[PDB]
Amino acid sequence: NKSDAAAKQIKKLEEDFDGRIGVFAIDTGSGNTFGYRSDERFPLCSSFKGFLAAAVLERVQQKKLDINQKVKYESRDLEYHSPITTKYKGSGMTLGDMASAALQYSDNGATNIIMERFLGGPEGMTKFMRSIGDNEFRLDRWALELNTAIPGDKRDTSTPKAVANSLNKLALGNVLNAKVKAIYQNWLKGNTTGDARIRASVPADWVVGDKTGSCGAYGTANDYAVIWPKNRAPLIVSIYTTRKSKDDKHSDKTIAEASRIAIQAID
Ligand SMILES: *C(=O)[C@@H]([C@@H]1N=C(C(=O)O)[C@@H](S[C@@H]2CN[C@H](C(=O)Nc3cccc(C(=O)O)c3)C2)[C@@H]1C)[C@@H](C)O
Repeated sequence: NKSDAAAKQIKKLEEDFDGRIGVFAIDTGSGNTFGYRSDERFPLCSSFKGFLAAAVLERVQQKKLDINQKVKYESRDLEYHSPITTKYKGSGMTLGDMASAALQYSDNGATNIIMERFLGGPEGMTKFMRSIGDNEFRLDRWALELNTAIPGDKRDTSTPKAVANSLNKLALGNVLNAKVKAIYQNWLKGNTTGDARIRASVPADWVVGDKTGSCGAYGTANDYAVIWPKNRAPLIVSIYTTRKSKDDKHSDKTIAEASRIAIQAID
């Protein structure tokens, strides 16, 4: 009945802002889960940057890449919303810095560069997700072109469930060895675009790592988080939403509220 009451509350929340909410949440302490629309498809927007960063660290682990190698891009015309890469245009960035910047500031320039030189583009990102047993994730287009969030379009979609499972394998599981996993968590923990989402839903002495996404279209926005509650097993929370009309803006408070709902469902 915990589950059944959670679902009523998500459902009321989606009708209220005239839109569509997708939730999956995991207490690793118990295996307890809660999903609502947890197998429907939802645009990734920038949220794949979170996986992007994990792919880089996987390649560093494998020694196909060096975390401190210099990534020069001085001639590039940087994509809109590259606020870290603009500042190092002239001098370059270590790979590690570039990849965390993609993660923690949603730096599109960092993203496309990484996906063009190191990752095999959208298909290689999809390949990485497959390699950890994610059959839902698909990235189709490059950083700026994948936020059309057309209802019914499968390009650049995953499912809340897929997203959470994957976050679990990557953040908490055994995809990354100990040293590398630690860095991945630190990167998540320092994300700077997520204050009004899953972060706003948890006691202020919980530690959170997250990656957001904001399509700017169809009011589409998402967050997913690893949460370390005070003296208990980590939780995973995955929240995706969209809305009925192209012109609708996203809702931080809906994401925040749905997170609170999801966390009580599994608590
Ligand atoms: C991908 O979805 C997308 C990026 N990534 C974002 C994200 O992770 O949320 C979004 S929006 C996010 C909210 N603040 C930051 C920021 O750095 N700049 C900014 C720009 C306009 C308004 C505000 C504000 O009022 O705080 C903040 C961005 C972002 C659009 C794109 C690049 O595909």
